[PDB]
Amino acid sequence: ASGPLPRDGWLASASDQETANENGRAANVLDGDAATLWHSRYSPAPAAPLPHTLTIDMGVVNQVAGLRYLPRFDNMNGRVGGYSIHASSNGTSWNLLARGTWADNADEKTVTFAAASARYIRLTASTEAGNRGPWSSAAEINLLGTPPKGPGTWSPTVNFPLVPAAAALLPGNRLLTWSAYSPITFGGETGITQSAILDLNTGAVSQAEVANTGHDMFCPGTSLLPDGRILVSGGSNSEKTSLFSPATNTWAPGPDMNVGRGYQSNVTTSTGEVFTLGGSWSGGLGSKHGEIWSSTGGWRPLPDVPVDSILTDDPGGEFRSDNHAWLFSAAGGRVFHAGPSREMNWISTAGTGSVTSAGTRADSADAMNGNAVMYDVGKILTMGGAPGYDNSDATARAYTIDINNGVDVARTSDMAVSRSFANGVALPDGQVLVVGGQAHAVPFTDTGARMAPELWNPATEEWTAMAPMAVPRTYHSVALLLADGRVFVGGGGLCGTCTTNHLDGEIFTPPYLLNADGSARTRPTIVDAPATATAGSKISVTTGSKISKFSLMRMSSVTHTVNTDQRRIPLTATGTYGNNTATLTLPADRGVLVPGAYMLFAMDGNGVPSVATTIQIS
Amino acid sequence: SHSSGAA
Ligand SMILES: [Br-]
Ligand SMILES: [Ca+2]
Ligand SMILES: [Cl-]
Repeated sequence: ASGPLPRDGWLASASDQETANENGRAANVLDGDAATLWHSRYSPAPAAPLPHTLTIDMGVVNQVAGLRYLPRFDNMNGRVGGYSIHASSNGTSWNLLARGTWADNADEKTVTFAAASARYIRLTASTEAGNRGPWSSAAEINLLGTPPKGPGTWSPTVNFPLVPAAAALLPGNRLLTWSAYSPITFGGETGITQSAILDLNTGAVSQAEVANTGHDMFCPGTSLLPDGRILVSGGSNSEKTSLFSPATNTWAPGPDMNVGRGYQSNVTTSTGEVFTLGGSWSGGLGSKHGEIWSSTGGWRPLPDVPVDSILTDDPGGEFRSDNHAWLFSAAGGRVFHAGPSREMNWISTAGTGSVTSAGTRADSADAMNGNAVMYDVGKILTMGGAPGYDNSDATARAYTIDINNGVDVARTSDMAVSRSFANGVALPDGQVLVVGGQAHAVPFTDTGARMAPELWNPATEEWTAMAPMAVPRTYHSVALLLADGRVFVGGGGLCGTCTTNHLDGEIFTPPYLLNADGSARTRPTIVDAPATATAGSKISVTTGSKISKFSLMRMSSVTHTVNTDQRRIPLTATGTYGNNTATLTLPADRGVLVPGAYMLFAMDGNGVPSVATTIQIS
Repeated sequence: SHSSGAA
C-alpha cells in the first residue's frame, strides 16, 4: 500500500471533454471537489466515442505505484469499466502499468502496481461500466507513490506573519521581508508597509509596521547600496523612496522620484548611484524614462534615457510592457538591459545619459517575468518568462549572454518545464538555480506551479532537476541565496480573500552541501577575512584547509522576479606562507565589482562552499 | 476530498 502523491502543479488534459452542456473539463479531476467532473465530450451531438483518455502531467518524475479513481456521486453515467494505465518519463514513449475492469458501483477504485518512474500517467477508459452510453467521467484522480529523494533537501516550512513578496538579505544571517499595507493584500497608497525579519540562526521572526516613511513599498524597485543600506523606491506610494539600515533595523525617508512608478527595476551602479527605468504599474501609464539617484543630489532625470527601447509587445500595453527590466551594472559603469523585451540595450548614466541598441536576445521571444542571473564576470543566464504578463504560455527556453567583449547571445538547453514568475539564484559554485513559477502565467494562481527547481551548470549547459519543494511559488514569490549557501524560497499570492496566499517560506539545501545519503557534508571554513575592502586591492584570507577558489557573491534584494543585485565574481587565490593563507586580487572595475555587501565563500576542490563571511566592498 | 455540492 502506498499513500497519495501531492498534486501541486499537476496539469490534466484529455482526448475530449464536455464544456457546452456542463463543465466537464479535465482539470476538474485535480481540484479535490467530489462534485466537479471530467466528462467526455457529448455535445453538440454527435458524442465523442469510447475510448477516452485522461493524461496527468505531474511536472516531476515521481515513483508511481497506484491510481485512485473517484466516480461522480450524482448518477451512474460515465463510470469507467475497462481501463488501462500507462506511464511515461519523456511524454513520448509509454509503458503499460495496469489493465482491468472496474465494477459498476460508486466506490472509489484503487489500482496498485510495482512502483514505476513517471512524469506522466494516462488513464484510458475503454468501456462504460454499465454499457449505458459512450461516456467516461471522473470526479477525482489521485496517484499513489513517493516523491523523488534528492538531489538536495528542503526544510520544513517557515511561518511568516505576512506573504513575503519582497526580500533582502542582511549581514549576520537575517532576512528582511515585506508585503504591503496588509499582511495578505495590497491596494491604495496608504504609506504603511508590513515587514518581517527572519533570524536564520534561531528561526525567530520580528514583525514591524513601517509607517515613518509614508511609503507602502509593495511593487517597488529595490537595490543594495555601497554602505549596506537597502534603497526601495516606488510601488503603491509611487513617488516615494525609503532606505533600510540593517544596523538599527530602521527605515529612513529618502527623496521623491521625479516620476512615480511601480514594477520598475532599480540597479546600483559602479558609482553607488541607483538607476531606475520603466514601471507603469503605479504613478501613471507610460513615459517612465530613466532617472538616477545619488545620496547628495537625490533623484535626477536622464533626458537621453527614454523608456521606449525596453518596451515589450505585451498585449496589456503600457501598463505591463515597461515592467521588470533585466538590468545589470556593466564593466566601465554602463547599465546593460538584457530583456525581457527581445531588444537589448546599452545604457549610459553619465550626464544626460544615452541608450544604444545591443541587438536582440538571439531569437528569444519577449520573456516578461523571466529571470536573468549574472553567474560570472560579464556572463548572464536568462530563462523562462512569457510574451505576456497575463494569460500567457511560458517558455522553457534559456539563453546565455556574454557582455565581456561586445554582446554574444546563444540559446542554451531548455529547462525541463516552462516557467513564468520563477526566481533565479546564482550559487557560489557558478551554477544557477531556477525555482518556482508556473506553466501558464496568470497572476494570483497556483495552477501549473513548477514544484522541482532546476540547476544549470555552465560547464555542461545542462539543467538538472532538484528534489521538489512542498509549497507552490508563483506570482509574488521570492528566492535568494543565503550566507550558508542555502536558498530561501517564500511567498506567493497576496490576494486577500483568495485561497492562494502563502505566509511562509522553505529553505533549500542544494546538492553541493549534502553527502550522498542526504546528511550534511563536511565543509571548508574561513578562519579570517577582512570585514571591508576596496575594489582593486589585494586581500589575505585564512581558511581551515588549503583553498584556491573563492567566490564573491553580492548580497540580494528581490521582488516580482527582479534581482539586479546578485552577481558572482570567482577569484583564484595565490597561496602564501601561513596556515592556509592566500591572497585574492579584487577587480578594480566597479562596474563588475559593484560596491556593496558581499558574501565571500571558500570553495573546496570538491565544490563544497564554506559558510560565507560578509565583506563590505567600496 | 471536499464537495461544493450540486446546483
Ligand atoms: Br510574528
Ligand atoms: Ca473534482
Ligand atoms: Cl549590519
